[PDB]
Amino acid sequence: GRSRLLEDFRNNRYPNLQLREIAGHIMEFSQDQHGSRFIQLKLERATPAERQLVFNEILQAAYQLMVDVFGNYVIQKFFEFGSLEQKLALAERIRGHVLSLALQMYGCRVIQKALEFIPSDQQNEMVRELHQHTEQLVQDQYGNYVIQHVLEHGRPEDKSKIVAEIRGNVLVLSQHKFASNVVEKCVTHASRTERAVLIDEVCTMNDGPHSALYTMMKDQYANYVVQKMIDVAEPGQRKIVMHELHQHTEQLVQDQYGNYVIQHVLEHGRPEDKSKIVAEIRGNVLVLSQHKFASNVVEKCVTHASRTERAVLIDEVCTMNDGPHSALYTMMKDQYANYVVQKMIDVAEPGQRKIVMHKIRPHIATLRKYTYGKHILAKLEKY
RNA sequence: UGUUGUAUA
Repeated sequence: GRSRLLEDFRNNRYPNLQLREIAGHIMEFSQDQHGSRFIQLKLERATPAERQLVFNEILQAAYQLMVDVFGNYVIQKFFEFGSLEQKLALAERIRGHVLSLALQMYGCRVIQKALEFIPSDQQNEMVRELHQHTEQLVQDQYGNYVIQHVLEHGRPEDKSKIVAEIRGNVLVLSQHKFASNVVEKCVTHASRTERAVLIDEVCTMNDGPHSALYTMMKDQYANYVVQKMIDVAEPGQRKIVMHELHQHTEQLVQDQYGNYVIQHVLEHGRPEDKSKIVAEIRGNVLVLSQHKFASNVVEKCVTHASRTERAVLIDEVCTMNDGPHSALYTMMKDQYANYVVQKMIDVAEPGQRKIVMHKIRPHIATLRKYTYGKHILAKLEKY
C-alpha cells in the first residue's frame, strides 16, 4: 500500500531527504510513523516557503490528519508554528466539528493546541461550539481534558459557564472517573465565588443517611476532590469541610480510600487538625496498627504530629499490654504493625528511642523465628 | 513483609 518513496525512506535510503523531495507525498508521510517525525523535524528548520508547500498538501484533508495517530502532530505543529493565515484556515476546517474532535482520542489534542494559539475571536467561536455540549464533554474520556484546558487557561467568562453545568451535580460527578478531574479543576481554577458555591453544595446536602462529604471521602474518585476542596477552601468553609472529616475519622482511617484523605490532612493540613486526628487515634494504636489501611495513618501520625503528640502515641505502645504480651511484641509480629514499629523507631527522640529498645530487647534473640518480626531484626542491624 | 483515579508514536 505504501509508495516506493515512503518505503525507501523507511528502509534507510535518502539519508539526506529534504522536504521538497517528498512533494506530493505529504499526506502519506503524515499518516506514517516515521514519515510524520520527518515532516515535524524538517518543519522546524524549514523556510516559510517550504512550510507553505507542506501546508497546501494537508489543508483539504486536514481533519483526516487531526484524527490520525501520526498525523495529529503535524496539525499541531502548524497550530503552534504556522502563520496566522495558516492557523485560521485550519480553524475554518474545524468549524462545525469541534465536538467530534474533542471527543476523539487524537482530535482532542488538536483542539487544545488550537485553543492555545489561535486569536480570541476564533477561540470564542471554538468554545461556543463546546458550551452546547459541556455535559457530554465533562464525562468523556477525551473531552474532559478539553474542559480542563478551558478551566486552566480559558477566559473567566467561559470557566463560569462550565461551573454552571457542574453546579448541582458536584456529588455525582465527583464519583465519576473522568468528570471528577473536572470537578477538581473547577474547585482549583474557577473564581472565588464559584469555588465556594461548589464546596457549599456538598456541605449542605445529605446522601441518604450519610453526609455528602463523608460519601465523597469514601469514594474511589471523590476522595481526590475532597482533598482539593481541603486545599483551597477559605477558612470558614474549610472548617465546615473538616468538621465532616473529624466526625468520621474513626471510619475513614479504616477505609480503603478514606485513609488517604486522613493522610493528606496529616501531611499538608493545619496542625490543630492533625492534633484532633491524633486524639481519635489515641488509645487505639495497637488495634489500628494491625489494620491494612489504618496502619498507614498511624505511621503518618507519628511522622507529622507534634513532638509531644508523637511521644504520646509511641509511649502508648511502650506502656500498654496486649493481654499477657506487651503491645510492642504483638505489633512486631503483625503483618502491618511491624511497619509501625519500624517507623516509631525512626522518628523517636533519643530518650524515647531508648525506652522502645528496652521493650524490644528481650525479644531480639528470637525475632528471627517470626515471619514479620524478623524484619524488625533486619532493620535493627542499623542501630 | 502492607493500601487509591484518565491521556498519542
